Amino acid sequence: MAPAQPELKKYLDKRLFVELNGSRRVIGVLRGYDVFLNIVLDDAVEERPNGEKVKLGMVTIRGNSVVILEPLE
Amino acid sequence: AQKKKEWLRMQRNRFGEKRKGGFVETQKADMPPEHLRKIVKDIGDVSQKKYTSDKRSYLGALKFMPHAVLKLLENMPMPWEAAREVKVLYHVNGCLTLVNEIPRVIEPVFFAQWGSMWRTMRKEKSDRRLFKRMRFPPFDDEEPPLSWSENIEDVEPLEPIQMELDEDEDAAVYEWFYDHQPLIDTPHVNGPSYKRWNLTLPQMANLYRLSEPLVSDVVDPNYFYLFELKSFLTAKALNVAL
Amino acid sequence: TRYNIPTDGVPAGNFVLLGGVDNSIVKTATIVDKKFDNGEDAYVFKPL
Amino acid sequence: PVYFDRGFMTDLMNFPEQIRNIALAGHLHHGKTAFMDMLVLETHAIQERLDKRTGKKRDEQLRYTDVHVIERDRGLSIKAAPMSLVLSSTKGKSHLFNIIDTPGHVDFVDEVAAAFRLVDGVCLVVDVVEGVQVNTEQIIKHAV
Amino acid sequence: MTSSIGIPIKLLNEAQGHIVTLELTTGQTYRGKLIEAEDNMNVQLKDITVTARDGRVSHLEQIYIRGSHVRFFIVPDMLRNAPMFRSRNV
Amino acid sequence: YINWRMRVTLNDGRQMTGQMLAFDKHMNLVLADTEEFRKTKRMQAKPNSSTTQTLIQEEKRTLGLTIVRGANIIALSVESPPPTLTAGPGVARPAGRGAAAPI
Amino acid sequence: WAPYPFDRRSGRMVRAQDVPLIKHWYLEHCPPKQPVKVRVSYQKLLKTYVLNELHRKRPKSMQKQSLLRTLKQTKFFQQTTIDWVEAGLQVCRQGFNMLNLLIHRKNLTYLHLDYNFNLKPVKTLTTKERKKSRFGNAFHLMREILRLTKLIVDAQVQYRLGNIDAFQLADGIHYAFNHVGQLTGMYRYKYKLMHQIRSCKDLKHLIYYRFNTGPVGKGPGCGFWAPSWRVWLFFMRGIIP
Amino acid sequence: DLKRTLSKLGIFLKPSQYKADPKVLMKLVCEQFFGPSTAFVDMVIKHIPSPLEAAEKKLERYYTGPLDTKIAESMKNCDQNGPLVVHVTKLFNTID
Amino acid sequence: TPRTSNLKAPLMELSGHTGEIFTAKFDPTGTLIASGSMDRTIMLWRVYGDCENYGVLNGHKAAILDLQWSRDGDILFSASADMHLASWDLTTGQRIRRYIGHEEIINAMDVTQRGEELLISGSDDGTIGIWDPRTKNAVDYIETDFPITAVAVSEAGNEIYSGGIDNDIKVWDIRKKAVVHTMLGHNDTITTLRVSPDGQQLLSYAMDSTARTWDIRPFAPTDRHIRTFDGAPLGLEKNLIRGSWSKDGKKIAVGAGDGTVVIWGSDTGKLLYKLPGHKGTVNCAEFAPDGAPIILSASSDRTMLLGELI
RNA sequence: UUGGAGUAGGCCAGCUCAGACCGAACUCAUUUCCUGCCUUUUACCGGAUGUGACCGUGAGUUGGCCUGAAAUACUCCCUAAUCUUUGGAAACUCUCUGGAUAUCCCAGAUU
Repeated sequence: MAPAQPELKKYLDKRLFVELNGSRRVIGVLRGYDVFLNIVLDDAVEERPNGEKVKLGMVTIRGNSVVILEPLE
Repeated sequence: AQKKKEWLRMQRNRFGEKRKGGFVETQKADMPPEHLRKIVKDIGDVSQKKYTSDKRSYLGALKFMPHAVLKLLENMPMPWEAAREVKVLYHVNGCLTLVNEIPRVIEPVFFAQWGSMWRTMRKEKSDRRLFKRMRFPPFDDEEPPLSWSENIEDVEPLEPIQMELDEDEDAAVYEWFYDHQPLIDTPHVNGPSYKRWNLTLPQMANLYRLSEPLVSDVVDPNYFYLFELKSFLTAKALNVAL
Repeated sequence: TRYNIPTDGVPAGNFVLLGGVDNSIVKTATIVDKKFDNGEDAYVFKPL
Repeated sequence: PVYFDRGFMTDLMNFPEQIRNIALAGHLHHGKTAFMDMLVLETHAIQERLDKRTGKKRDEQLRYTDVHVIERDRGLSIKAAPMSLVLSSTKGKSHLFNIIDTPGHVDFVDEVAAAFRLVDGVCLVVDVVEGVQVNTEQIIKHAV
Repeated sequence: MTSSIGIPIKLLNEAQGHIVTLELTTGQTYRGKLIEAEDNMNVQLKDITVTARDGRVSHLEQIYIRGSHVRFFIVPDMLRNAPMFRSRNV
Repeated sequence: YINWRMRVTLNDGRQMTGQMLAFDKHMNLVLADTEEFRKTKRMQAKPNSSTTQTLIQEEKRTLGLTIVRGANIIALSVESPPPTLTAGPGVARPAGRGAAAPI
Repeated sequence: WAPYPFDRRSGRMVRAQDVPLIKHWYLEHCPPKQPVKVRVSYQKLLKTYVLNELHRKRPKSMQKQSLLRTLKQTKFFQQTTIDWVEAGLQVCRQGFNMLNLLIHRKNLTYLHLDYNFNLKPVKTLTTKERKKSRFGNAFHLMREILRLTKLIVDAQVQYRLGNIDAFQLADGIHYAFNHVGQLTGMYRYKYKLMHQIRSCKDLKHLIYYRFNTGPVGKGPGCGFWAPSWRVWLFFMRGIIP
Repeated sequence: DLKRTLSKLGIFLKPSQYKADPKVLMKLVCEQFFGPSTAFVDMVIKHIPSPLEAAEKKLERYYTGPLDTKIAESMKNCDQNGPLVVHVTKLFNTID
Repeated sequence: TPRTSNLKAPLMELSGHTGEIFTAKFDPTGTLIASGSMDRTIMLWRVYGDCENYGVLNGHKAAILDLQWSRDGDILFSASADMHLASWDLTTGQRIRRYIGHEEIINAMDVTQRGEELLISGSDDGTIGIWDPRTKNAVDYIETDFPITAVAVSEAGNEIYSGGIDNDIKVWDIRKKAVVHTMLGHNDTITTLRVSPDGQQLLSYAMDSTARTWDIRPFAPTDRHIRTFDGAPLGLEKNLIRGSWSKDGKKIAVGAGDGTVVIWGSDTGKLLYKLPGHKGTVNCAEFAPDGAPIILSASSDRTMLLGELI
């Protein structure tokens, strides 16, 4: 049937760092998610392997694009 | 070729799955009722000299007569039955007739049938003017025993004690209530041996309603406080009486 | 209750049934080791 | 014979975070041992022996934790009876429950008090028709 | 019909609260106490001691991993004798 | 096919040998007593021989009870298979063979 | 909330005598405003129930071959299906001819056994005739058991001949089972039988005091003959060995 | 009708069991409808603490010794490798 | 020389069958005994020690007329006059399966002791069925025009020793489904064909009260008949007498219709023993396969006599 | 869903087990005592205590009977649109590290 939603209600509106493919990092605040793990976050900062943080604001990452997540608070 | 025929015949007549013991074995069957009728008619009271070979056995069956009395009185017809037929195991001299039956009933059906008897007999006793009780003993002492064939065989019996079942209210039991063994040819029992029953909710409700004069109205087990078996045994052991 | 399961060890924070020990308990008791590792004293629980 | 493994149960003694110690408590005849019978019949394989019963014992409540002859003859629990069981949550994770059935008669309530020294939780079984009676008030007052 | 989850997913779900080691498809294995599980094998861990195959040993707290990138998972030995493994013959 | 000692090959080339305990619809296999053997090719150069020999060194690590997702599972091969008389009415009595018989 | 067996929808058949139709009348408390005789009947029946429950036994029967099934295995017994009235007539004539052959074999032809099972000397007996004729408790107990059987069968035959109606038949059957001590001398050859006689009287009290209530008058009419019939069946069970 | 209704919800019974007594049929139907006692397990897990989360309260209420000793830490954390202490209150007579 | 063996008595009488015993066979390690009898039962005994009847196997609907053991001695092989074969398990005392496909009474059967597992059933419809002991269906069956009462498997596992009422031993080949050659010479119905343990001699007793030993070896003259032992007259019944060889192949033991089991010397033809002890005909006379002097004689006195040869 | 294993319903008879409750029902006999009534015995009174028989019961198994079904159907046990199956795949080079060490090559890592 319909897949179960991920348990991220406690992770809402919190500082989180998400590691995605290409060894990319995104530090932001969780704003919403979906059943297919489509995460929408605000005040996103993208970090490459060089260690440079680039602000993007409101960003969206697909479920397949998301690899690992870790709360920063 | 003769060798093959005789060998196959010998092998079948020794190892066939019908001769496991050397003979074809069957299940013991039922004789006509007229066989027993003729035997009992022929021997009469044993007063001819023809039956001198049958006298020792007959007097020896005296030993098993108590057991026949039990089976006969056990399988007696209930008031709602005009007549009943029983399987009997009889001796071929006519010496003993043991009723080969167990009066096996459904407890709700039996209980409701007898409750309806309670109602019917009370109504008739309130409706009859003068009740003539039958004389005891019914027949005078010096009268020969009644033969079945000349006196009872074709005689249509009278109406048994039955209650006027309502067709609409008692529609669950109307067509089978006063049968001898009710529901015997239905999917409500296992078979003709009549050993397990199942009844639907309308039938059980109807049988519960018909058994009102007998059935107990106690619902709470706390009704039997200090008036149960353990209390009576305690009072017996203590030499007191509740 | 209906039976007992005999085992070689019951760990901490559980329920246990001990046999061979009943001779001293009268209402409540606390059962400890003979000698502690540091040689410390022993204290009892509050009476029921 | 039970439906869990005794080796598994002994190994779940080894993890004292996933263990709950509770006491079933309530008024007289409010269903503590009936609840424990529900748990036992879910775990133990003794439906085969109970389905062979005939007569009036076919109607007898099992009462697994009534074992004193007083309890079998008077029909009420007089001793706090402990059991240990493996019970499954809705996530499929099995937990070791060390449960104590307590008497509900207002005289043996000291046994209840003894159980309330041992357990971490109190499951208060209350009848829905009779509601709260005097031993329910005593047990609630103590456990609070 | 009634949806039947796998026995291995049930063993993963029953492993919550005990320390397990999950190695992802990226060559990083984290060993820690599992704090949650899902039907899609998206597990969250709390102790999470991470070792990456390039040689990177570190510690992290409250790390969630989706079931897609997860390669292998090793659970405690006690769950080898779990009630799930008994063949129910009704 | 359960409870048979088998070796499964992962998508990364690592082999896992053990007793297959359970399998699911999506081929997510849970196996106990797992031993992960990796056959890594190493070019060992001898101090006397200029030709470096390429040897498939097998590194084995015991893991125990492991559950593997079916998306990374490739293939498996079986290694080794798995590892009420009532008493009748007969009696025995010593006896003798009786009188000798003529020929 | 009905009592057993009316809260069930499946079960096993029980024997017809193994249904006590009015046992809960005395297993429950007696109603108020009773005559003293009815109350002491309630107490006597309750005593019988308690004493049956106290002497419950566990004989472990395995070494028991049935008489009827073993007799069926011979060539001298065949099987058929006949009317119950025919079987009762046959049983009564069989027992009469058996006792008659016993009397005539002992050369006691100066005793007439009539068809209602009364043994009377046809003439004045000498001392030797009286001494040789005195029969035993086996003969006389069998003869009176046969007499009660004859009374029941003739009641049924009088119903089947049209001489009495069915209400008269049920009333007569209840009368015969409640008046065994008056219609037989069966108590003379087994005095413990009076227990059964007493039991029947007790049941009669209960039955009558719930039958003749309201518009129902007095005198004959009570055909509720099942419990007395049961009592005599259980007597026959015990008296067979 | 019972077979039709309970199959409409999705509860399946062997046809012999549909003709059972109302009390046992009721038990079987409710057993297959509600299922096991997992709800009670969830209720206990969510609302009743484990020995690790309640041992400190037990020591604070019913222990007469100081809380700074190593025996107090062993009782508090419920370690298996600590020295033995068992609080025995109940006494059950044997089979004889 | 009172007694030289391991039995606790020089003679033991195993009884407990309620009907005539037709066959009895030893476990190929000489330790377990199986006797099938016309009361449709296989009784399983120990031979060493107090010799209890440890097992009974029921499940045949008619008379049992053969049984062999497996390689190890764990699966029993029963032919029965309910037109059936059956493979039985002795770990549980239950039945593995039944083999179906014959239309008349089955008299013989043989298991291949080494090679590949085959059951070989001769049956009175005129058929020799080759069965695999894992599938109930017949792998093959060879058609004759006469009933078969005797059957033996070759050492090489492809030749079949049939003996019918047509008075001659026939050696068939399984692959070509045709007779290789017939050793004729008997006058009456063949009963037993048992190959020698080394594998070069064949014992054959027929209804003419003569037991002949024949050749098996591929190099042999036109007449392969070695010897015609005599001295065991056949009784009133036309039973299927089952003889056997010793372990060393030196002694020939055949039952007889007078209750006596007769042992000749297979080398020369000298009557070594004429052991009495039975009332009716002796159906199955067997040696111990281990090589001990233990002899067994199962006879239709409902009995078995387990004795010594000192 | 499959493989193999199987096989209908009713009735009849044998055998073995079952008392805990075989039996939601209920009789009789009896040993050793105590008591009642009694001129004596049988037949009794009514409690204990054991011990037998009888009227019945269930489950398992075996053989037969009756009616159908006919190699049937049924039953048994068992398991291409975001996270597992319709592949972001494939391919080779660069850089770094280790062995060799003047290189080629190879492992591992990265693009």
